[PDB]
This record gives sequence, structure tokens and C-alpha cells, in this order.
Amino acid sequence: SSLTLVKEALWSVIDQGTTLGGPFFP
Amino acid sequence: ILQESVLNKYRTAGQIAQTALKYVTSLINDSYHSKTTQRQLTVPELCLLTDSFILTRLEQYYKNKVNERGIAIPTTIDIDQISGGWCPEIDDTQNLLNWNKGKDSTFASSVTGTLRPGDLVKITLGVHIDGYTSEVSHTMVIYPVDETKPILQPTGPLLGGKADAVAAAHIAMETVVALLACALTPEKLPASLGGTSSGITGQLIRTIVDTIARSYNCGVVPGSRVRRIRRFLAGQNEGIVAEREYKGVVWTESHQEADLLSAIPSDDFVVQSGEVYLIDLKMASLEHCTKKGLVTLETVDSYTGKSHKAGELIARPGAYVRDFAQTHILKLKTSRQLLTKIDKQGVYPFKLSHLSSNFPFVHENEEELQSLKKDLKSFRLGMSEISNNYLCVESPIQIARWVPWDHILKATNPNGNLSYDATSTLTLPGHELPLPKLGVSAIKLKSLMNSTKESISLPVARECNTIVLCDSSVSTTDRPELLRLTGGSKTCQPSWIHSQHELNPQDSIVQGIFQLATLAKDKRFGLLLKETQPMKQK
Amino acid sequence: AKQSLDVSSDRRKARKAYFTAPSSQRRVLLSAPLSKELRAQYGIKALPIRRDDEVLVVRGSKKGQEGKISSVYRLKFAVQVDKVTKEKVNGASVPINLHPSKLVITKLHLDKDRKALIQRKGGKLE
Repeated sequence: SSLTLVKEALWSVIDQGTTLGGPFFP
Repeated sequence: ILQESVLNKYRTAGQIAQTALKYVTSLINDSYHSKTTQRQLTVPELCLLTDSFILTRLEQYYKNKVNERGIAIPTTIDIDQISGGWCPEIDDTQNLLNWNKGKDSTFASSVTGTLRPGDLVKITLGVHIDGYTSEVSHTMVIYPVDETKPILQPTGPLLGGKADAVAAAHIAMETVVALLACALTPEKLPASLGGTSSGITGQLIRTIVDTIARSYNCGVVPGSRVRRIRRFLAGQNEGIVAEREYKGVVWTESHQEADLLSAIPSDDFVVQSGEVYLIDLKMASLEHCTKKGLVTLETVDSYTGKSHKAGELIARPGAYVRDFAQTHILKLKTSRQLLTKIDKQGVYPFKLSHLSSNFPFVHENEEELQSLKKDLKSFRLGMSEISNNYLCVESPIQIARWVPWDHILKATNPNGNLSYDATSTLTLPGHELPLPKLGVSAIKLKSLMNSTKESISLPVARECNTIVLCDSSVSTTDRPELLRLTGGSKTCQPSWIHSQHELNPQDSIVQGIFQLATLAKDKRFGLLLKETQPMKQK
Repeated sequence: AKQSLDVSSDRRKARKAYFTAPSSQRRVLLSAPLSKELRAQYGIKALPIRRDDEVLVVRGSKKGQEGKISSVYRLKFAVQVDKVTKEKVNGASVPINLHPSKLVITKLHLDKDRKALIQRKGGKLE
């Protein structure tokens, strides 16, 4: 069943930094 | 086809939109950050003032030279989980309080109209002249003001998932603007990003936006789009009115399913010169989601009696869309006069207060406001019969929601593809397949969202601009260039945020994004972006 | 052979009582034996089935499949397990109606009343 295979594949696939702006009000 | 006059009309619409956005930013900063204003303004007041300001500014442009001009998108102010459609009238404030008494405070800012620190406030507005539409939408952040600093500034940067969403939306907006500008000079497209001798494609757009969103741990809200704009066809009501031709890339729950499993819009086109593009990107934070899930939308109704959920928002949408293909002679004289007023507006969504003769305000007066309310009562009386005969429809209020994949998989749908919402009032959302591969309809998915106990509402950040790909003859500088009618560094300046997440530089897509940023900064041999400036008032 | 004069061996009366039993009686009628592991652990043989316990199918075409009880459809004398379904090409999933006498409980959903029921039947939990 294609739906069953899709569900099995879905179960298989689910199983510093950055700073913008500054100290001001634009 | 771009011309001097058409480009001037687009430019004027963009200028008015930029001025209106600066106006709303100054109003919010005075009410909540500057604190020079004694009484803080509320969301319906801000929307009404924005609309009146736009009408007053637009009165002086193309008068007695253009048949149709006005507001394209009514001023929408969305807070956190609300991803669009929030523009309440001034006469519904006590209605909102009475409808939401006894509920949770998760939507307290929207219910009371008063903004709170930590709020992500998304402001959307659009202006059209002769049907040439320019739309802007900017996320901003509400902060507590530090009482110790000599100058006004936030105490600290915004942190967490809301900061992640703001960063993702801003960076995706800038990268997509640069990428679409690269279509005029395709040789400057980075090699790691794509083919040097080939142009920009919807696949490239989608993979860049998905990569940025995944890097910042955010989902793309299913209302996002990067599409082409023509005269009177700007997607001003995209989920309501069907379109003959579509050239753009959209994100849906079907696209989320396809990515997980890796006139219908398709990403099999090439961006061309001489075109106007709208870029509307909504990023929902996935910080509180411990598992893999699906991001969808929830429609807000005005019936408190449909559930016992204390965490629900009850409201009435304030923007209506006229269906010009439907005709029915009304029985009320008030309804007939209201329909005559509505047909003058054109093919754009409208508020009931836009039809008042008292509006826009010449002088801001309490008597002007009271006469507006007196008009609005009879306007609601007429609108009741107008909506009953399907002559006009509501523009929905939508909240972003998260549904985990395991609950969807464990659920059973006995109908499969066959099920659809028969009680739905609109054709386009009523018959839809959000999960085509799983065979799950929209009614089934809404039932799953309501049945799950672990379905949460995700904060949303939004960025939307309008750009023109001006050719060499169209451009002033004798070279092809991108004209950003809305947005840029002067109106849509990012707020103080700090996000732990970042782009990972060891990927080809991220390297192409960094090179696009470098070539956008390069003002000598790189790309040329002309931002549209807000205009002075005094 | 029955000895009490208060009990009836009439087939018509028994069938009418079965098919007109109310919901609380159907709860007792829909009982499932424990697994060997749980039988050794708790010292009881069978329990009424409820919503959040895991089962193993030991009879029928779905024999060997494991899953969690999805519903106790007492109106049709059946239980529904989440993983045991009939699928169609159009994406439709219809739950299989299983009878708890053909199931085996491998993990009980334990609450205060469940612990009290096990103890009053003669359990030895913990």
C-alpha cells in the first residue's frame, strides 16, 4: 500500500550567534 | 510593461506606504517607548489613524488624472501568534472585552488593544494608484524602557524564539531581495548558489528560504509567497479570489510534507526583467516544539459558545472583500446605499469605516469620532444583509498553530481525500488538501488540531516588500537595477534582538547567502538597489 | 450445572441481557486477559480494558501486531487500536474492530482506582 509506505517513511524520517539592531528605538 | 508613468505610479504608492509605516512606527514609539504622550494609543486607534493619514496623503497625488486610487491593504497589526487579518474597528472594543471575558491572557494584547513588552508587532499596509499596488509589512518589537539611562533605550535585547523568528524573517527578506536583483545581471550569481550562466528560479528561491528558516529553527507560515504583481492583481485577497495566472513560489502544508518526505503555483519559472515582485515572508518560531511537527493556520470566529477552551480568541474580522461576480438586489435601503459606497472602493479589501463621509478626518475631533461611530452602526446594519446574500465576504483572522506528526500519523480518516468542509462559506479554503500524500483534508486536519492536547500557537514575525526589476532604459543610471518601493534601511530597520542560532558557513547555500550579502554591500561592481524614501510632512 | 434458583440457563434471556446490557455492564463484559509477564507481576489473570493500555493481538488476521488502545467502542462491543487499521488507495484509514477476549494486555494504564482494583482482586504490585 502506497499510503502505508508513505506513513512508514514519515515515521522513519521523524524517528556566538547573531545580533540585529542596537540600544535604540528605530 | 514598465513605462515612465507606470513606474512613477508605483513609486508614488511606495512613497506613501513608506511614509505611513514611519508614521505608525513614530506613533507606537511615542505611546510605548518615548512616553511623551500622556495616554497610550490602542491598536484600533492606530489602524484608523494610519488609514486616515494614508487617505490624506493620497488625496494630493494623481487627482483628476487617475480613475481609481485608494488603500490597497487596510492597516493590519498582528501580535505574536496572530499571523494576519487583525484590523478591528473602533466600535468593537467593548465587544472584544465582553467576548473574551473569562478567557486566558495569551491574547490579552489583542483583546485590550494595549501593547505589552515582549510583543512582536507586525504592521502591514498597502497603497494602490491606478491599480499599481505597493505593500509593506514590518515586524517590530515592544520593549520595557530603562529608567536609568539618560537616553531612551531598551534594557536588554530580545532573546529566544521570537528573536529567532525576527532574525530569520529579516535575513530571508534581505537575501531574497538581493537574489531577485541578481536576475538583471545573472553572471553575478554565486557559483555555489547556482549556475553562473543561468537565471534565478523558484527552486533556488525556495531552497534559500528553507535553508535560512531551518538554520534559525523556524517554520514558514503557509501564507508566505514570493510572487509577481500586475495591475489590479497583487494578491490583495489571495486565499479568497482565484487568479487566472500565477508566477511565484508559495509555501503550504503540502510543501512542508514534501520537504519532510524528501492555475496551481509551481516553482518552475525564471525571474524576468521588467516585473514587479511582492515578497511576503512569515516565520513562526519552533522553540517550544520538542518534536517534528506541522505548522498550519486556525481561523478565528466570533462565537464563544463553540467550545470551553479558555485559551481561545473570539473576534470579528474588520476587513471585507466584495465579490463583483455575485449580484443580488437588496431589500434594505441602508444596505443598497452601503453597496453603492462599497462598489466605489474597487477590488481591494475594505473596512467599514473607510465608507464613512466623516472619514478621513480633516481635524482630529471627538465629534468626528462620534459621527464615525454613528455611521458605523448603520453600516453594520447594511453589512448584515450584504453578507447574508454572499455579496461580500470576511477576510479571515488566522493564528499560527503547531500539530505534531505522530498524532497525525496515528489518526484515522475514514474518508481519505473525499472529505471536505460543506459548511465552509468560501470555495477556495473549503475544498483543499493540506496533506495530499497522506490523504488528509482541511476539515480532518482541523479536527486533529482540536483533538490534540499538545497543539500550541507559535509566535510569528513578518517581512514583506515590493520590488521592481528596472531595465536599463527604465533605470536612471543606464544599468539594470532593483527599485525597492517598500522596505529597506530607513523604514524597516531591525529591532534589538539577540538570537543564539546562526547560519552555518560550511554549507554551499549559506556561502551563497554570504556572497549575496557581500555583493549587495559592494556598491561599485556589484548590484544596484534603489530604496524608496519616506517623505517629510512639515 | 447451575444450582441457584436465581440464575437462568435460558438462551433467549441470556442473549437479550447481552445485547441490552448498559455501558457499565459492557465495561465488565469487555475484559482482556493479561500477558504472562503481567500475570506473574500482578498476580491476577484478567482485567476490564480501558483507553490507555497497550495490547498484543493473539487471534485473527492481525495476530502479533502491537499498539495502544485508541478507543473502547462499547456501543459496538469493540475496541480500536491505533496501529491496527485497514487502508485504502485514496488515503482512508478505517480502524479494525477488535474484541478484548482476543487481545492480551502487555502494559496497564495504572491510576489510583486501577491499583485499588488490582489490590482488591488480590494483586501484589511493588
